[PDB]
Amino acid sequence: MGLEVMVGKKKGIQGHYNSAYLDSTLFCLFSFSSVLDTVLLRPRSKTDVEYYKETQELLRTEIVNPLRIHGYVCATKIMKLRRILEKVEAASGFTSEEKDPEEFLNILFHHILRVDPLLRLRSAGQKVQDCYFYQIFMDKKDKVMVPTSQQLLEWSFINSDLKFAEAPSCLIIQMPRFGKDFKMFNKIFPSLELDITDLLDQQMELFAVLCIETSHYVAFVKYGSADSAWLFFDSMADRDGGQNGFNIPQVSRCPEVGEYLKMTPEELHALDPKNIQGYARRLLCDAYMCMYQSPTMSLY
Amino acid sequence: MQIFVKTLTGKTITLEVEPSDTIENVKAKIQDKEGIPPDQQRLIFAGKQLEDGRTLSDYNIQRESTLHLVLRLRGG
Amino acid sequence: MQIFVKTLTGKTITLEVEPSDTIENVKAKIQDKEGIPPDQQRLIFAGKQLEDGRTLSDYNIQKESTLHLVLR
Repeated sequence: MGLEVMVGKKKGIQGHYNSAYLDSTLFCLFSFSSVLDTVLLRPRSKTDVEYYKETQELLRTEIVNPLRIHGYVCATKIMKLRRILEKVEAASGFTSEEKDPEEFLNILFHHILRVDPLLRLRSAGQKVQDCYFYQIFMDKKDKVMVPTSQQLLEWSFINSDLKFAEAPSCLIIQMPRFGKDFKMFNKIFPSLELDITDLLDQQMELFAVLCIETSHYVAFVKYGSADSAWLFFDSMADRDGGQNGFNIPQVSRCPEVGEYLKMTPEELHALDPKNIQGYARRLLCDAYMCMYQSPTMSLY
Repeated sequence: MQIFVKTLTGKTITLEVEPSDTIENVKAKIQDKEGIPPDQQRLIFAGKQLEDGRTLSDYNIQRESTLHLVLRLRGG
Repeated sequence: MQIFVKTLTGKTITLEVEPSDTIENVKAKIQDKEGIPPDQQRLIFAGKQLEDGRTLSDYNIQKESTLHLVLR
């Protein structure tokens, strides 16, 4: 087992038929990280749903395993998962329709592998609230051109008075985006590490970013503590066959991402997207979800 | 009884509603003022995503409360 | 809705586009990736040459469709 396996064309989750909101998400959470592995392992309780075992089997052994071991997953297997998804919510259109990772994640986590909420948050010192991801919300004008996940998060935590009940193991943040037609910022500096000490009654590390310019999902993954340790994933990077055909996923190294995350925000603001080498453009411009975990890769 | 809904853009929109109303009933009203399918709408109160089945009284929303509105990002 | 554009050489190029977009809007994107004036570009779908005025929805192009590109 290793990394050389994971990289290249015909690697990662092969998408098919509006799958990217799923291929890319699954790739973020599982390809390299292990925050959520427990989910795949908790054995079957009485209390869980009828489908629970099957879901967990497909996920672990037909998806996550062969991802990590061979570096590839046929779309065949994704469609299965989709099917199950629909068995909860008939008229969801998980099998065909374009979806939001939030949608897909909620269904899966809450409804099938009922997973203890990843977050606990106390607004106004009032009752707690649980969820699986936080959406940044705030007011822009008085701010910078390119902020960081840190600032966003902080700023978002303020303006609706909130705080973490307890340290999360795994923190998924959605960028400030009003649909296809509205980014709040052209560029966002994803904080490599995240200090939440101020935001509970210490430290968290960035392990993947999920991107989308307007309508297609692709993913970046931190596989190492190293600056260069980044990969880019596109489930439908290429095709063979006509209308009758099949997609080919690809996974590519992109150290550049690292290099740019050593530059500053005011420095990246000055930069034109057409001058941002390699795949970095999409990370800095098309961030949808940033994903943090309690540190493992980090040294020191 | 009257509450505020804010988009990310900054725009506020006001609604005459009853504590009894459901979040679907509410997105119906939002849609009419802003032409956005409830499919896409994602309402938030106190940092919490609101389910379509529940009512406002249930999320302890009072008159003059402020909700945030956010869209989905369907892709694939 | 992401789609593929193939040159004769074999090279694939991918595009993030909307059904609403026009073929000019698209050749604009192609040009940027491959440095070819839309003057010269000739797009084809289902064996059919695509007019600059029409949109993708109109030619019944779905996501993950494959267009051919050729110079004129």
